[PDB]
Amino acid sequence: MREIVHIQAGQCGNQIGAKFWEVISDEHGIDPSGNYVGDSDLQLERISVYYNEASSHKYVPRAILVDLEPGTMDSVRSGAFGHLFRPDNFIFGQSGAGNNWAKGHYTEGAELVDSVLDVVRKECENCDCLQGFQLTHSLGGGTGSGMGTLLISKVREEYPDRIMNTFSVVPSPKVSDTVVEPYNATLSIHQLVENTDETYCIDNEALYDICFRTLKLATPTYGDLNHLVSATMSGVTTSLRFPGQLNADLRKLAVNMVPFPRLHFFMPGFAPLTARGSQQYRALTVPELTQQMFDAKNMMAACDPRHGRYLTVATVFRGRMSMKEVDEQMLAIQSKNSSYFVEWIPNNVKVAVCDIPPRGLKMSSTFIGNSTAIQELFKRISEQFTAMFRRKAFLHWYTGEGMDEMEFTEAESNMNDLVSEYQQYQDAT
Amino acid sequence: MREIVHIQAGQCGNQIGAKFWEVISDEHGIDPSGNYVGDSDLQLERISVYYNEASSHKYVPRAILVDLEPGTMDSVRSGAFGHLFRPDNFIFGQSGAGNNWAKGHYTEGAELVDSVLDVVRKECENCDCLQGFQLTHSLGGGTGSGMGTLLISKVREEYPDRIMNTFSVVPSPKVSDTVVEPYNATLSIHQLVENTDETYCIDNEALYDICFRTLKLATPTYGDLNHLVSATMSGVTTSLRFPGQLNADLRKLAVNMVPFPRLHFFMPGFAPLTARGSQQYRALTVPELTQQMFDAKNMMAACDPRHGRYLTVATVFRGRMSMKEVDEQMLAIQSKNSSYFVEWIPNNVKVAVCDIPPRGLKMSSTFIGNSTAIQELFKRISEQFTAMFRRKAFLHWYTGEGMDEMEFTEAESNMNDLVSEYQQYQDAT
Amino acid sequence: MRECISIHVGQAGVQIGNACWELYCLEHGIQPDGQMPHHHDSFNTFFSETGAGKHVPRAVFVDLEPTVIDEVRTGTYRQLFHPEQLITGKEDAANNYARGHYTIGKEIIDLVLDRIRKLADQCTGLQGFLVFHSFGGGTGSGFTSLLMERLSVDYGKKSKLEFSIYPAPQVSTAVVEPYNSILTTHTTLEHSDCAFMVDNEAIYDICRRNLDIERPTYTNLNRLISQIVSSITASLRFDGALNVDLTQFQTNLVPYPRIHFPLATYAPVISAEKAYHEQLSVAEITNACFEPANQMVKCDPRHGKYMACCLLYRGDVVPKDVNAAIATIKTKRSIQFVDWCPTGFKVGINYQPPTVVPGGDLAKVQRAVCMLSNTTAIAEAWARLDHKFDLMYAKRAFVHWYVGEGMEEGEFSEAREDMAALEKDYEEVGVDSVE
Ligand SMILES: Nc1nc2c(ncn2[C@@H]2O[C@H](COP(=O)(O)OP(=O)(O)OP(=O)(O)O)[C@@H](O)[C@H]2O)c(=O)[nH]1
Ligand SMILES: Nc1nc2c(ncn2[C@@H]2O[C@H](COP(=O)(O)OP(=O)(O)OP(=O)(O)O)[C@@H](O)[C@H]2O)c(=O)[nH]1
Ligand SMILES: Nc1nc2c(ncn2[C@@H]2O[C@H](COP(=O)(O)OP(=O)(O)OP(=O)(O)O)[C@@H](O)[C@H]2O)c(=O)[nH]1
Ligand SMILES: [Mg+2]
Ligand SMILES: [Mg+2]
Ligand SMILES: [Mg+2]
Repeated sequence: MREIVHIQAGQCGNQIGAKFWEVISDEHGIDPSGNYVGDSDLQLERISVYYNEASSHKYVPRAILVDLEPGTMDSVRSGAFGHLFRPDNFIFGQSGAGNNWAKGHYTEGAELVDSVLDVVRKECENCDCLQGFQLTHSLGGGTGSGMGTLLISKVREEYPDRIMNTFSVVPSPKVSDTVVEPYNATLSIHQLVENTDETYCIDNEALYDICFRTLKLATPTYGDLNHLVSATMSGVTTSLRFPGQLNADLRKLAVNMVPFPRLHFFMPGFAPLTARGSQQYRALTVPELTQQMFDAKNMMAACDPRHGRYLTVATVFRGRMSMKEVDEQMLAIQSKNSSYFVEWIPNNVKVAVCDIPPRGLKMSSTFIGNSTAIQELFKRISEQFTAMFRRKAFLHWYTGEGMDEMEFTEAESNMNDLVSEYQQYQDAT
Repeated sequence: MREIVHIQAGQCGNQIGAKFWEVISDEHGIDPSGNYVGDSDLQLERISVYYNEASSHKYVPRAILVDLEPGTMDSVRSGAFGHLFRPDNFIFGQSGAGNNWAKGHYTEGAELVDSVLDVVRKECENCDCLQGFQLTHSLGGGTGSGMGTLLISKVREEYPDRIMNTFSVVPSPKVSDTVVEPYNATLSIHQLVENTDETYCIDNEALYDICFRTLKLATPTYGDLNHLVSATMSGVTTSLRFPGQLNADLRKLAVNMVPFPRLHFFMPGFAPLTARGSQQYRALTVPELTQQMFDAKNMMAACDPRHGRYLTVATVFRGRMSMKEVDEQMLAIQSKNSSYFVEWIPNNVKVAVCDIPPRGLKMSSTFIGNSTAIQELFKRISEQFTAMFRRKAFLHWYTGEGMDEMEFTEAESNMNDLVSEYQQYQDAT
Repeated sequence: MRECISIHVGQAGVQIGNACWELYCLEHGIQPDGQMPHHHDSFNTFFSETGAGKHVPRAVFVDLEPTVIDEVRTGTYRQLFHPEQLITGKEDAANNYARGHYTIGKEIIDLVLDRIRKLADQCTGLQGFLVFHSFGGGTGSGFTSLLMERLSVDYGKKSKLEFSIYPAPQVSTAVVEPYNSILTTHTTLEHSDCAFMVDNEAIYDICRRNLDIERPTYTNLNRLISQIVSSITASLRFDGALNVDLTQFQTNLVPYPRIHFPLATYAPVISAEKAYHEQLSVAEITNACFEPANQMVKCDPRHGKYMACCLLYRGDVVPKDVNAAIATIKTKRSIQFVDWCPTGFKVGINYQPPTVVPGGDLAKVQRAVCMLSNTTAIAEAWARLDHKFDLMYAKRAFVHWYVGEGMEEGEFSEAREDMAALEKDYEEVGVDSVE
């Protein structure tokens, strides 16, 4: 009931998804072979939302892993946790997009999308009652950004009356992984703003600091970095996967959070984050949980909220608490930190409570804040994209595979408009 | 309830505190591992004042140990009694202040003062009522005096309606540990007399003499020296940690003993002080205890009271007695020694009685006297500072890191004013 | 039927009340937990009756610091008190009058008034308030002056009895006592109907000499004062051949509205071994209580005059030799009364002998005399305490703590001239009147 479709694009999506389906398997008591070995029947109460029933009590995920370059798939197939996926879903192309938008939207986008859309339709018809779509990708790569935009569009005419959540890894200010980031990002964001519902922007170096500073890890690899982002992603969904005292669903989050069609870029955060050695000297209690969430340091996006104002805020608890303690503390937060909240939405705190605590923790929480601190992220990206484009650098290889200058002019004009409306509403009276 | 924050600055504060939390742990029946192993229930009646309740009945002290160099924390962290502090509290820098005021208040202190201040605000949010701050530092070092004053000015801004006590270690008149003492001390006092409520001045040679003749020890190391100052420091606080016939607390002492805003420099003292061998030839009873404290020999500050007059006096008894025997002796002390008391404060004796004896003792006492004889101590220090400053010796390395000539002129101009009023009130009619 | 509520502020009030309420439960034969092992109402005046067999007192324990109330909660008398009435603050006044009357005391005075109103509505024939407050403390002196203002406005004209602890001349535990005592007296001079005074050292001489005790803990001192506290309200809870209720003391011991400062006394107070060698007759306990050395305030009566007196016998007492004993007492020239009071004695007899708690320093006696004297001899103590105040205030010592907590310097001047007026009147009416 209320089934969810999970789509993966680019190298990041497959690596994040590899850690994702690891978390879900432990949550639902699923052996790597694919057979139920747990005890509680509560996990079976709603198992069809993600997994799928099969013969001999086998379970297969509703995931569609697809990427142009094959190199990622041999890793997921040959590696562990590859005995439970559906071999038909393992879609791959022939050559990677090469960090090019054009090769991800016109050249190799044509033949690959037709194949992947077929598996979506078959998966949708198998579904009993569709709830929405989940897409995990990156805005810096070529295949994940370029094709993911194409897939988001092709899905959109097919299911107009549906919602989707895109958990994108937005590029960093400090360190840039690839040289031509702004060309892929600016083009991708223009299309997403047109035809998407909500978007959870996530940074890398911000999660780098969190792992090194708070968890005190000397060598934070991609294994640990992707592990933390999976827990936030599992926390967002678990409201409808598991019963709770004040339940919420993907539809509830979308409407509570998005006041306007063009302002749907969120910023997540998770708590508690404690080291292995320092967990014994801290009291696991709601006061410190909410305090840990509401500081700039424990935030998974590299934008300090102090330069902006929280437009709307969510908080999806887990474990067992009191609504009194939960909402008494939201009062203490609101009264003390009132200078940082937008004046013209009152009571802008949405709270939901579950009952199943996360593994190895008495209780935890997930904070999703639609803030005005993203305006500094888009301003910087637009600045980087502007200077590079005026001198017409790297342009010969987007023009040489389908596009021309009119796409670049209109994408820049739209992005300037969006940051204009974003600021003009923050400074409204 | 009525919690207090304990701050340690410099090497002395860390060394005093390392053995201070030794005596506090025995009083509350705390194993070195951090778990309660005591018997009497009265210990847990007020345990939150110093320790913090945590998961699985573990207790974590409310301490903030900070030094500009890592040479001090290596001992406490690696050594015993280091598995119960919270590692977040173990704040340290990279290079010591180097016995310089500038390198601890202007240049190097500012970098680390933001980290400790943020811990202070985070320190006892769980803590529900602040009673005050307890600071242990030195007036001769660089980090103990330099940034310790920096913390006092900054902390006072955030908690103005609160009282704090600094248990400083005032310099010596016979042997000086560091060559540039008067420059470091005088610059500190000009800032201390403005942002503190009361200061406990303690010497070292006076502690040496007491441990030599009275305790019969020929080679007292720093371990046997700091044990004497811990008991006095624990005696002042234990009024609000344990029940008593006539209770007192930190706020109570400040009212009785600060007649004027600038005259808040006290002189402690402890009794009984008897050797282990010669403990069988004395009868433990109130008669000798009151006589023991009021002689010049058993005084922890090297200033002979006979050259001055007591203004106000404490006697924070412990153990169990009858207040009649207490006031029968305070009457005998007053009548026989009436020449050593100021005329314009009648009945200037404050007495409080507790109900829990110190460890291995039937009864004990703590004497705190806001005597006038301190005026001879500041007279000597201002004499040494004057001789060094006209020659401008050692000064080319104070202006080179932030200061100038005008600052030194005002610090001495204010200090001679303080010794003027400290004596003008003694001779006032 | 007849109701009076007891308020205990400060550590002095709570500690005294722990022993005072320790004695009532023994006079009325109730166990500490409310069960039972003369008796026929009686207990309706102090012990409110719950539907079950348990009785709970009409007490209001209020303090600003929680150190002493927790002793009561965890003490042996834990199931007796009503858990709501034990009101605790967070931190005390730190022997500061300004703190406990302006800043922190104001933030909690509404909570205690709430429980006062709930307790008064539960009763029917309320008469007055018994306040056990000290003088030198912070929450026992400044906070109780606030309660007088709150109680007086709510209840217009009711007797307001106070059992103070007069600061001692030579004994002094606090350093700022002359500042607290002068301030609290000037404000309670108009909202108090009569204030009994007790000196802490005065019992010590009594306990050392008469009791023959070398271990005078605060428990031993507090046990002895509670006997006076109980026996003053002995006629309300017990029948008597000449009953005296709380309203008589207001009109028998208060010749003038300002001069309402009597002092207590108890007799006989003798040990157990000395009990055998004493006959303990009515003619001597009247003489013992009138002796100068048995007074419970460190002021000798010989330097002053007795304005009025009041005796409250109990037990095997005949109203004949009682009449005879006072007859010779008035004749005796050691004690002198004021001219305009030809009769200066009030008597009350009761049929219930006082009881003795187990292990007490006092010995069981079939008779007891409790003497409350309004006298001119207390005027000397006021002048002395006034001398200390003007000495400290001359140099403005300790002033900065008060002015920084919500007072002006002009207020200190008014409290000074007020005590000048009280002291001059205390001797102006005590001197002979011409014609
Ligand atoms: N969080 C996270 N991000 C990653 C990880 N690996 C790569 N990324 C991000 O993903 C981007 C890589 O772009 P992709 O879309 O994966 O490109 P690709 O899959 O190699 O194929 P092409 O687009 O054709 O190059 C980089 O900019 C990284 O910032 C990862 O393991 N975890
Ligand atoms: N009572 C006591 N005093 C000590 C002890 N150790 C050092 N001191 C005093 O502390 C002073 C040393 O200055 P500190 O404040 O420790 O200087 P620091 O912490 O090493 O930092 P720097 O000033 O930069 O060197 C000396 O004058 C000693 O009198 C100790 O173990 N017990
Ligand atoms: N008779 C008697 N007097 C006491 C006792 N305890 C304290 N006192 C008196 O109380 C005076 C001290 O002031 P308190 O009223 O006790 O102070 P407090 O009650 O703690 O309230 P704060 O001043 O705010 O701390 C002393 O001078 C004592 O004479 C007691 O147990 N019995
Ligand atoms: Mg790739
Ligand atoms: Mg050092
Ligand atoms: Mg008190």
